[PDB]
Amino acid sequence: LTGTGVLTESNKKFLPFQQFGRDIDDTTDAVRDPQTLEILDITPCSFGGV
Amino acid sequence: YTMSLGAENSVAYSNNSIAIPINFTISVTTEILPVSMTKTSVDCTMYICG
Ligand SMILES: *[C@@H]1O[C@H](CO)[C@@H](O[C@@H]2O[C@H](CO)[C@@H](O)[C@H](O)[C@H]2NC(C)=O)[C@H](O)[C@H]1NC(C)=O
Ligand SMILES: *[C@@H]1O[C@H](CO)[C@@H](O[C@@H]2O[C@H](CO)[C@@H](O)[C@H](O)[C@H]2NC(C)=O)[C@H](O)[C@H]1NC(C)=O
Ligand SMILES: *[C@@H]1O[C@H](CO)[C@@H](O)[C@H](O)[C@H]1NC(C)=O
Repeated sequence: LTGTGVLTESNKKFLPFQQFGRDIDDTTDAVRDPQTLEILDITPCSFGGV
Repeated sequence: YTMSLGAENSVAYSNNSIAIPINFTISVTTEILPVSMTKTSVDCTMYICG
């Protein structure tokens, strides 16, 4: 699962079988690291209008 | 069922009778009107291609 984002620590407690996290719009906003079983929030990079 | 428009109220019309109010009700009614929407902006390049 690939993408671009800022990976921060997450307070979401995943169930052991779940790996990725989706919002209402089915976009990956939470993920589980495969090497170490920890949950990371994926915040989109701060794109904006100039 | 077949819908009923309103209860029939046959007004007692005659050529020499009038109805005059003896009292009044101060009635406050609500009217809700939308004014604005959420201002949304879309980056076309990011949306189509990331
Ligand atoms: C004014 O007078 C008319 C006629 O007497 C009244 O009209 C009648 O009112 C009764 C009472 O409910 C009804 O049963 C009749 O069917 C009505 N007649 C008609 C032709 O509609 C009227 O109600 C009187 N107005 C007031 C404010 O008392
Ligand atoms: C006109 O209507 C008002 C109410 O809409 C009447 O005021 C009421 O009077 C009675 C008896 O005096 C009280 O018990 C009620 O509490 C009053 N209501 C309010 C809202 O104050 C008034 O008396 C009516 N006038 C006539 C001439 O019929
Ligand atoms: C992966 O291996 C590292 C050491 O190489 C270890 O610390 C970690 O606990 C391991 N994770 C899993 C899920 O086995």
